[PDB]
Amino acid sequence: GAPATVTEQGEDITSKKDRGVLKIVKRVGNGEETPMIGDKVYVHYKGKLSNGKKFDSSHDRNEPFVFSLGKGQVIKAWDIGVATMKKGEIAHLLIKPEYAYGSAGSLPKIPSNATLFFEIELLDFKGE
Ligand SMILES: COc1cc2cc(c1OC)OC[C@H](CO)OC/C=C/[C@@H](C)[C@@H](C)OC(=O)[C@@H]1CCCCN1C(=O)[C@H]2C1CCCCC1
Repeated sequence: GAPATVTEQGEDITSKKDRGVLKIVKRVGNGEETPMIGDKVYVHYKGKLSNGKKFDSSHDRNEPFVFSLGKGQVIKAWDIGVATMKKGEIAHLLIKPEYAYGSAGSLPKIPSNATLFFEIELLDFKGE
């Protein structure tokens, strides 16, 4: 399935190269710019714990998720991963707990030391 494909084939986009955030580009975007710290970013996504159990999707709010990139308003792996993406791109990320909610986790959605999987669609990004 999607996560195994990432484990097996995905690129390690961490600085430390600790395989904490792996990425596969599933749909190539158009345009060359990937967004900078402080950019306002518009996405669709779906996420799940790597072993099923809990699930979340922007389409469940019928609206894109919007955040400010690189300000830690999202988990580290998103600040890292979404910055590598181009407008129109769809990507798969698989994330170790260290770039997500660590050992403390976050009930009720997230257990301790959870690995997470997302599909992210970068819709757009604007300057701050
Ligand atoms: C730990 O709690 C949650 C985790 C997740 C979703 C989430 C949530 O409740 C706060 O609720 C949906 C909420 C609004 O209804 O989404 C806004 C994005 C929140 C940002 C503020 C943080 C908490 O979420 C994230 O950083 C990441 C990356 C962006 C998208 C949401 N994501 C999640 O961790 C998901 C989580 C993914 C695994 C499956 C369970 C939900």
